[PDB]
Amino acid sequence: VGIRFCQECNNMLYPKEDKENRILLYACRNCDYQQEADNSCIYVNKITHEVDELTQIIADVSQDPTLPRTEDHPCQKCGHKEAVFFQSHSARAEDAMRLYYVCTAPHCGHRWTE
Amino acid sequence: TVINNWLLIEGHTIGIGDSIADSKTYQDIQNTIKKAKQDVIEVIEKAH
Ligand SMILES: [Zn+2]
Ligand SMILES: [Zn+2]
Repeated sequence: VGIRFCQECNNMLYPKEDKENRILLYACRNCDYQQEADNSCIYVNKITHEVDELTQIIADVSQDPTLPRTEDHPCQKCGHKEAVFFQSHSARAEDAMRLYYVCTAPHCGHRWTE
Repeated sequence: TVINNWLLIEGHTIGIGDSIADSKTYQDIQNTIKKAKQDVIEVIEKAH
């Protein structure tokens, strides 16, 4: 799901239905080029945003010297004691105080939440 | 008039001794501030 682009002209594909046949396809209007679709979903909308931020937050924040860091919570894979923690940044959730943790070592990009 | 002219005898003032309290009162205040900060720390840890 998300955008796919036509090969002939590098423009947006958008969907059309094969009227005689009942199969959906993607057709770029700027040309004749077509694709019977793999994405049986055309539009999805995550209204409640229950999603955890682990993909948005990233390992390099471990290098921030103004962030707090504790030895209490160990990393899962390596178990290095030092792990920097910080709050959420999602504006819109049923909760607003949970802590996101990142492993502090230069060679262990690993992350968790409590 | 009469009460100003009487106040001429007793006088009134303010000073440092009016603002310094007892050492036990200071200890009580410090203890209260300590438990209060500890309680706020406990609340923060509960939210965490
Ligand atoms: Zn095209
Ligand atoms: Zn780790």
